[PDB]
Amino acid sequence: AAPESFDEVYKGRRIQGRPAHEHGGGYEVFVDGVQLHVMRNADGSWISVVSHYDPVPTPRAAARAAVDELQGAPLLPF
Amino acid sequence: MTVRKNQATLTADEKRRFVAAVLELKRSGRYDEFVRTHNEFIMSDTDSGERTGHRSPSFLPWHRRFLLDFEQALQSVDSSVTLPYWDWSADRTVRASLWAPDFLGGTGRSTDGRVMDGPFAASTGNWPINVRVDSRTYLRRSLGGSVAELPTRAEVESVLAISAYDLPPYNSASEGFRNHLEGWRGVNLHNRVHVWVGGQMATGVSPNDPVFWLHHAYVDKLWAEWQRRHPDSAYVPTGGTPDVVDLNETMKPWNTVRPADLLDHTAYYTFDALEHHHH
Ligand SMILES: [O-][O-]
Ligand SMILES: [Cu+2]
Ligand SMILES: [Cu+2]
Ligand SMILES: [Cu+2]
Ligand SMILES: [Cu+2]
Repeated sequence: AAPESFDEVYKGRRIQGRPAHEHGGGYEVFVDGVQLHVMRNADGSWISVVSHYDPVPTPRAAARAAVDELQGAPLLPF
Repeated sequence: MTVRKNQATLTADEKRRFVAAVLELKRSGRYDEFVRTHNEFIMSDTDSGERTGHRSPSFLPWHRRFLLDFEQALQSVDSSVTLPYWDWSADRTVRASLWAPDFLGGTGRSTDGRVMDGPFAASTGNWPINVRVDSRTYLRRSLGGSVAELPTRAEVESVLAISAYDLPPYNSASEGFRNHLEGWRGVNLHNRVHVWVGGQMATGVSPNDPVFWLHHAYVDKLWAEWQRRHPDSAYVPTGGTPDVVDLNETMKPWNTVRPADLLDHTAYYTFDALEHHHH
């Protein structure tokens, strides 16, 4: 079962998540309208391509970790 | 004679020649395709589907062949260069000579994580970050910023003592040596080092930082040390496993090499020192 969708402004960035060269994926995250690749691990944790080696519990946590990583910079699409 | 040496032991001439060869692969356009290939496998390898480069038993032979391709590209520029390795259990502080301005440069400044010194600092004009997801184009690091400490020798020894190479379900949930070295379970060796360097090393485009190669050259040495500790244990699985590269199956993207062809590193290089098997 897919996580719930979310939509908030975090650190001045719009982050959105929704159930849906890279894995044909089951959940989508966007940072200011640019899609961020995210992945779920077998234990139910999540990562994103900008914080790949550091699992976090949820897709919203991965989106927030990506906004923290970006330090205001635009994401480039994958 | 290809000998991979501990970074801490390189002479000034060897550091100079390694740096120059890496910068030339970058200038000529060849380097960035290594970054791209790695990010494509990072984004494609999944616990419940096809998995080859990561989170799977072929994590170790895949990176061994990826590093061989990179070392062969460096030797096409300067035949004397070999990949050094970073023993992050020994050389564990920001003051390690690895991070000096004559080798890889140091940590990034506090505001934006920008690396300010060494040959790969953006201000040199010689190290553009092209293949990227974070849109910034300068090398970034935050050594020790997102996790306090690198692994210790005792933690490494606890992983080297595990006798099974890997175990079903052959992914990030596995027990066994491979997943404890990779770090998705347990005290966490390889993943934690990526997190400790920070910057691009924490992302799927981690080969943007030249330290990637030295980290993986030491992960590769720990596989060799595991084999010397467990000469009776070998790669698994050994046939017919969906979505996982079995011992004698070929591996993407090369398709012309199998884990079986990569188990014995001495066909390709030796280390400065590698304990022999003992008790
Ligand atoms: O795993 O890089
Ligand atoms: Cu995907
Ligand atoms: Cu990798
Ligand atoms: Cu790695
Ligand atoms: Cu013995």
